[PDB]
Amino acid sequence: LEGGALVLADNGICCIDEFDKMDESDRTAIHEVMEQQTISISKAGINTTLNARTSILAAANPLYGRYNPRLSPLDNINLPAALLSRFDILFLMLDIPSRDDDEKLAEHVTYVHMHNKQPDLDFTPVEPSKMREYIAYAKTKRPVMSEAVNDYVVQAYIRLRQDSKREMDSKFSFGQATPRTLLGIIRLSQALAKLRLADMVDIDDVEEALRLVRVSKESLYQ
Amino acid sequence: LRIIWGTNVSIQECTTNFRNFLMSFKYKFRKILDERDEELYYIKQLNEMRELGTSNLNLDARNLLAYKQTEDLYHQLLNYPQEVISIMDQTIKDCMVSLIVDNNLDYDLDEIETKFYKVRPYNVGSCKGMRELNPNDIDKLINLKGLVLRSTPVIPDMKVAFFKCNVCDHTMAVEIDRGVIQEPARCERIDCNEPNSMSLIHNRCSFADKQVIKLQETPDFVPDGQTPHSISLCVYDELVDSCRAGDRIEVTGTFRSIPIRANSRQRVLKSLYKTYVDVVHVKKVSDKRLDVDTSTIEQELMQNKVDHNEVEEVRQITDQDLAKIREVAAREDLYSLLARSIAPSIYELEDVKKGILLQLFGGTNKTFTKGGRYRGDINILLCGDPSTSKSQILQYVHKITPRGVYTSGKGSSAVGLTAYITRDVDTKQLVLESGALVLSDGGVCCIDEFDKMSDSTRSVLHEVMEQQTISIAKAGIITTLNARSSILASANPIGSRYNPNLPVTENIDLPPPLLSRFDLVYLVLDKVDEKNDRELAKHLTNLYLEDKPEHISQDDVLPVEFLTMYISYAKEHIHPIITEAAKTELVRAYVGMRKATTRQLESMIRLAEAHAKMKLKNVVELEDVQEAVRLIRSAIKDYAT
Ligand SMILES: [Zn+2]
Repeated sequence: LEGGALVLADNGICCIDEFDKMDESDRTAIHEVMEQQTISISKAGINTTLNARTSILAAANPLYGRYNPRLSPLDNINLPAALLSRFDILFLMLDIPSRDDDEKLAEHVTYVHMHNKQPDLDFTPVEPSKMREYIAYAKTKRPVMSEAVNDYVVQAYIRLRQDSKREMDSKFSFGQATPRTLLGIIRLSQALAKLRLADMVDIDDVEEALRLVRVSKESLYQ
Repeated sequence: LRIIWGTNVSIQECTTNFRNFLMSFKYKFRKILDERDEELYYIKQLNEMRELGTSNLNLDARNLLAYKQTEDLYHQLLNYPQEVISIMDQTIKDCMVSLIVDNNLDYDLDEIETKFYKVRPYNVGSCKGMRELNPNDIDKLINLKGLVLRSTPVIPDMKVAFFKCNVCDHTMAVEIDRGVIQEPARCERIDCNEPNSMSLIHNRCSFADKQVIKLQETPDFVPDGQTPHSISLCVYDELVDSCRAGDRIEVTGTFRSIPIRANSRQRVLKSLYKTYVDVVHVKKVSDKRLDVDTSTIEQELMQNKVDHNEVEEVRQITDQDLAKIREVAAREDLYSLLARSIAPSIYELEDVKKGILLQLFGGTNKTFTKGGRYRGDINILLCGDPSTSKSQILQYVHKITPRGVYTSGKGSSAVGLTAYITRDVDTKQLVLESGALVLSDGGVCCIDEFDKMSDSTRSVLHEVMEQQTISIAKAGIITTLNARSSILASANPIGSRYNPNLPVTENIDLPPPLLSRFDLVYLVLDKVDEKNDRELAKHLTNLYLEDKPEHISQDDVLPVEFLTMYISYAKEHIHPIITEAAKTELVRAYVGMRKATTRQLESMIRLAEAHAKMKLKNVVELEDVQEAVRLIRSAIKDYAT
């Protein structure tokens, strides 16, 4: 047996594009993959519970191409929250013109096309060989979390839960924060501790996690 | 000095060492291996076995690892299992006769001398699937753990090469030499000298019994990019009708090799040798999960009894543990302690867990004289907001249940559910393969994303949910089989983020009857509020606070082992017959709840029978109806709308 694109990926990464155009079969498979790291098949000789252990990274576009500022994301987007709940993170990257930012946006694009060398900042991005060496080394640890951060995480979870449920049931509201949201926050704080290369978690990381979580959708209000 | 060519094994020295270890072993492992009353661990088996006339015996590896004078025997039985066991087959009888010397007995000696003996090393060193078996380590005692897919017929083998001389009214006898027969072409020169006049007859000869089993390997670790495989093996006589489809197995054997012919025409072989495995023992049960229904397997029980092969089929009990069980059943906090114990790593979900445990209890298994059958199984459905422990609970149930399969979404079809026909890769012949619906025959069937699954596939379950009997009519196959499996699956809500102010019987994207016929359903709506969220948050963060949740044992949580043994004994030993008092509450509860079909009556009775089975009651009583109706109404949350 040789598996499909997901199976050839394991303890690694996967990429997908135009998710809205995929079939309900793909939706059913990825739904099971995202939360549980197995796969079930009952077609033929194959009756396996195959191990995926894969990381999913999809992308798509709205129903109308450009955003609908007069409709909520929960309606403009085509995917259902019944599945999107498993998506611990979600960004809404839409564009509105502005006189100043596009100046240097065009500057950057023109420079990179003039020559592949990225802007000549006093900075040297490094080879993916070294990046993979670093990520492999950081993957060796398995840090721990204290109670001083646990209680703050619980308080923030309660805050977000109540605020989103009672207040965010309106124009710019997407569903509600979930236990999966809490688990993702915890996992990302663990990743931050791994990057710092310490076997303990500091209170200085949950702040970053929640900051990014609530900044993912800042543009929805402009 | 006595030794074997190219070997470091001694016959008489090994015999003496084996006898010394046998005479001297008293739970040495409880002392050396760990800190954990009794005496002479081994000797009891041999003392008791004599009167029952059995030519079998089991054997561990940890005992040799523990005793002082068996460490070297360890590697010698490892490298040369067949030779060491052939030595042991004589050493065991030597010890038997040297132990009878201290006893006077009635004249049973006519049997032991003519008898034989064999061993079965079962709990041995671990092996990492088949990837580890590079050709350096061939022909050695090995262990594995996998499930069963396909079983083949009986292969006879020439064991007594009879021969018929054409003249001189004489027969002839000759035996096999390392797996070949050399027919003596001559004709017993003395009486007659015809150098090539003899014949062959099959009815006279003796035959051996062999099987071949296709197995699916289920390791504990796999490399980056692994996928399932299939292996073939060979069992031999006295082990037939032991392992088949629908059983998880931990096994032992001996990796080997063999070439195959290039045709049925001449002797030209392949430079590559097809591998295989020859069995030494099969372990049919384990500690981390209960066992098969006892009434479901009565015919096989009696068949094995008659065949005098008694490999384990059901776990055995101890009187002290039975008394402990009766003591634990005395207290009244069982009804919530079981729920707290099923999943200590999750928030309460009290009624969900209680229903899961009642399903594991199962219920009632009655039959009529010829035209009835009513099995213990109540189909269960889940539904509610995502981002909860529904999938975790389902995976837990699949792990803990012995006989079940996992199916996901629309990746399934009627052909791959019921029986389907395929071809073998070696014999090149039309051979079948069992379907996932039948593989779980007795136990659990898990589904997720029950909504998007294809309508074609959703059609089949109508009859499974009723008579537990699938039917097949396709190429060369006409038979109706049995699928006593149970159903336990999740469902997703219509649209997304749910709709509070709408009838939920129409808020699922699923037709009425398919949902109504479910025996019981559970609802996982959100209802966000403190006093139910901060507690959960700490409950789940303290899981990670430790490297592994062993501090979770606080708050009165039982161990898995005693719980499972209690469940198995209760399942196998008690049969609560329906009572009279429960009628006047059951009928009224059903009628009042109709204000949505008669299947909920069957659901309620089958769940009240499981409740009566709990507490070890041999009789139903009125209270079970109360709990059943109250829990049904709470599960559907009648008070809301
Ligand atoms: Zn003759």
